[PDB]
Amino acid sequence: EEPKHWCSIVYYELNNRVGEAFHASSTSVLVDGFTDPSNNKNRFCLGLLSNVNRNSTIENTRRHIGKGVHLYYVGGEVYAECLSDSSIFVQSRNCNYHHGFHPTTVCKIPSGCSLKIFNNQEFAQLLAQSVNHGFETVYELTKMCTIRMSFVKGWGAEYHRQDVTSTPCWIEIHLHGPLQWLDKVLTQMGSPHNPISEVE
Amino acid sequence: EEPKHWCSIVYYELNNRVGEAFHASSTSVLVDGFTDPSNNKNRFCLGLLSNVNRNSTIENTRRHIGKGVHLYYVGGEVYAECLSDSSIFVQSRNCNYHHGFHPTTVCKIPSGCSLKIFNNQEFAQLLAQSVNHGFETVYELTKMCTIRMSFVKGWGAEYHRQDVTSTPCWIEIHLHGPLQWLDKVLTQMGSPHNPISEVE
Amino acid sequence: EEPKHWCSIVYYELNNRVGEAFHASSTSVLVDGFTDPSNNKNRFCLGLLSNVNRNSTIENTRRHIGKGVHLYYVGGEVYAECLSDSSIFVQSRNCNYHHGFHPTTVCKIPSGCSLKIFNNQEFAQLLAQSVNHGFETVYELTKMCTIRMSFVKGWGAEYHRQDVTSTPCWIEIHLHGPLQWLDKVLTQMGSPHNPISEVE
Amino acid sequence: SKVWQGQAFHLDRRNSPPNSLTPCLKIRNMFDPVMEIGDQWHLAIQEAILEKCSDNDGIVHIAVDKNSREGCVYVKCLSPEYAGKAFKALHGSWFDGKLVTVKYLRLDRYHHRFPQALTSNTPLKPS
Amino acid sequence: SKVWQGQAFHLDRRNSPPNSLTPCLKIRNMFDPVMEIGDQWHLAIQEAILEKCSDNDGIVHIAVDKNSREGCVYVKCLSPEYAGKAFKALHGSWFDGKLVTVKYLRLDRYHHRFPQALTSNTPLKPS
Amino acid sequence: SKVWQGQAFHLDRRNSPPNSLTPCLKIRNMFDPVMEIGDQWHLAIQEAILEKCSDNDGIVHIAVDKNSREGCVYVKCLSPEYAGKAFKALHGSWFDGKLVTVKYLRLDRYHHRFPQALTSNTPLKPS
Repeated sequence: EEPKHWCSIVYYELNNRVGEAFHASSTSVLVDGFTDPSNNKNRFCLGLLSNVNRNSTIENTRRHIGKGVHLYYVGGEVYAECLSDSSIFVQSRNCNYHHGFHPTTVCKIPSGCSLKIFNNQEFAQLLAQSVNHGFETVYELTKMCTIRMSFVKGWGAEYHRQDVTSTPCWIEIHLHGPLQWLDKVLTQMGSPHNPISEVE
Repeated sequence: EEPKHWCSIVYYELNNRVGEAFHASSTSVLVDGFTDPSNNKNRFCLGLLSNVNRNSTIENTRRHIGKGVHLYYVGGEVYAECLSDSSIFVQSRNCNYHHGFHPTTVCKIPSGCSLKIFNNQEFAQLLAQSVNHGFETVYELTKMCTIRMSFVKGWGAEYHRQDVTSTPCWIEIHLHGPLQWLDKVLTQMGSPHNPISEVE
Repeated sequence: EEPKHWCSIVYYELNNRVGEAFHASSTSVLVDGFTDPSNNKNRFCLGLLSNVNRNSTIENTRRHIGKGVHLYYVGGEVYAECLSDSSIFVQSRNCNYHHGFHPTTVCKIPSGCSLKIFNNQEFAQLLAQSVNHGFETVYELTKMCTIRMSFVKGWGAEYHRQDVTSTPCWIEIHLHGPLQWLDKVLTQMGSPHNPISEVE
Repeated sequence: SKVWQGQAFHLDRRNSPPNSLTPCLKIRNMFDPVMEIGDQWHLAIQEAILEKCSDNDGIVHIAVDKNSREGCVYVKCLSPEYAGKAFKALHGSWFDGKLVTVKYLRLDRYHHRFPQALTSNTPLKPS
Repeated sequence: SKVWQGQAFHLDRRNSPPNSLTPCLKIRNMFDPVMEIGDQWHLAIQEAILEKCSDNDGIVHIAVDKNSREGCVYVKCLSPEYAGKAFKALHGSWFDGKLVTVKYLRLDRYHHRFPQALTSNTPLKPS
Repeated sequence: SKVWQGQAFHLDRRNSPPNSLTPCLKIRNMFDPVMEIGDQWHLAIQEAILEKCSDNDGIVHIAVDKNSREGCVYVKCLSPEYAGKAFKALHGSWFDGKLVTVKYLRLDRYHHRFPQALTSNTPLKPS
């Protein structure tokens, strides 16, 4: 079954959310650093967004986003194509699970390269296998429905910026398809058999 | 007269707003901890929402939201029905005014219980009586058009968490009906006869 | 060419964003301090908005917003008309460029006065002249597509509040027309011929 | 189901019991008569009140209203101190998923509706 | 109504008066001729300028343009110092709800349009 | 165009090369046979692998699959140490805009498909 929007995107600068959320209305969405303010079709423009906590480091990185990233959803798969002149850095648990990479791995996509960052069938298969492992195992799959990604600046093990919140320009993508399918399993597994106080 | 949406809801974690606002499109809205990302009908799902300042305490509370709360608006009244396995904690000035409770009172709704948390006619009656008491008295009624409510963890006089901003998972509800009726009175009372500097 | 909405507005209290963004659907938009919650036509009401960091100073200023400001867009020009009983303080680079004022100048609009705060043709003319000065010169024009404005309290050179983020109640306006026209020039100028590291 | 589920808040400080000078109470939101079947269902309502007031040795007359949809049950006590003790036990408490509230009623009007309550003076207790 | 309402900003530092080397000014945005009635309305415009320039003992000729919708009034002074003093009083000030701006005009062209202004040399004052 | 563009991440610590006990590799995502023309195009694919493995003196047999759309090329080495050295050079690297991955293959099955590879033992090098 298909969702109203196949993904929604949110833009951050360091640890601060910037601008309104973007909701995709076509299979192709462009996240660039220009200034067209219609965020209701295929283009998510970041150049027009204001941030009262912006600094010189963030400002210089936004100047190099350029054409940015082309995210599209064709044939049950999601791709990231780096149209920018600078690289982008994607962390996708579903992509990492596919290639045997460590789940926390950040993949550098150099300018001009494309990477398959999600596969619907693999998630749906992982979801079905996860049901027999308990509620916590299926609830952990929520983490797989998000993809975080930064412009220009890298993050992860090799870089001084360990967390994506240390990068000056990044976005977070929510894959509504997987979230919908996960929801219909989570609502039929009940709740954890654990206690929680109301005072502590 | 009836508003486009009878309420809008906003979700917080401690002192941070999380996610986009929810706008009701039916008389029944569900706020639960699952992951369906369509926030344009009857379900407001919190499990899919990200927060870069989330910690272990908040994360454990979200696991126990479960089916959450059922808010519905039938026959000029608003109800809160606790579908969660853990309790919810509602603060409703209009509800408190009805029963003679202190205006700041927080009401524990145990799992399976329902509470009437607003009555339109009582507000409209209070509004008409308030007009003869001055602008400030009517402007104070703005506070009555919001209902704050937390999941799992209590707050108020008895609890170490004095303010709702100390609870890990809470929402704030805006009742658009009352706000609309209050607006048409506030705009016909002028302004306060007070001074304000432009320098201090 | 005309945009879907001619402007969008965002409300701040000190350094905190408050409420959802407002998108104009008519040539006339009213930003006042009352409580009508329909932010999908001509009225942007600030009285109903919550802020967990609000203090006594901000609260007293909101009481004096009153009828607020009337922003309208007729004949390729934008006007600010101060309907409030207290003054408003507008900073508009396009307005400053017109009269020879310093680009950072904040203009006090006393109660009852109107000021022309944007002219489309002047911007379009400045855009065409800017293309022959390089990418950076045209990208600087992004700053001209926003107008910041505070209620009651002044800011700028004369006031202790140097930045608008020191005022308790202000809004930021994004002019979608200019942003659209600037976008179609920025996307045809390429990118700056500068380097940026991925590690620093 | 038909169980007590604690209190919505603690009756102290800002929500202190009024301790009115009457021995008569009206208890609210305890049932819906159109959702009860037979004519034995009021006994479970009377017993539920005594179970929640097991400590109280002062309730003497109890009457369940089987017609009002408010779900009211009336109680009279020996002294206002006993009536206040029952107020603290019931007001703001959760029964069968609904919030119970208590109101004081004037003593003259109570006997007018329930004349049987004058002789009723032996304390009532749960089973 | 037809009142002065302060200045939009203070003319100092970054918005300093140019002090041009001319005694001639063009004052802008002071009225709309199509919203004035009769032919006595210009006196209130001339007096409003002198009331705002009550300190200035150097205005000698004042002319209101009753045709331009720009709402212009022309003034000539004795020396550029007097013209700068009138600039500071008017530029950036609020009159009848609109923002007044001032521009310097060349001296040769001023006399070409208003030849009467040569002999006009006595200072003008409010009533 | 047909250029190497670094690696998607560094193969160390959490993504360490397995160093399997085989000398045989399958290299992936290197081309699309339907977007190649002529029958000389495989030489550029073989040379690109040797250019990226210029240090490796242990590749002995290289075979490009011109039918699979997976874009596979098979390589056999002298010892598993040489095969691991080629793994580090290729796995996670960017070629012609696509991400190359490497998989180990069993030695018995490799010879079954490429029987020519037994005698192929002289090292291969770029031009």
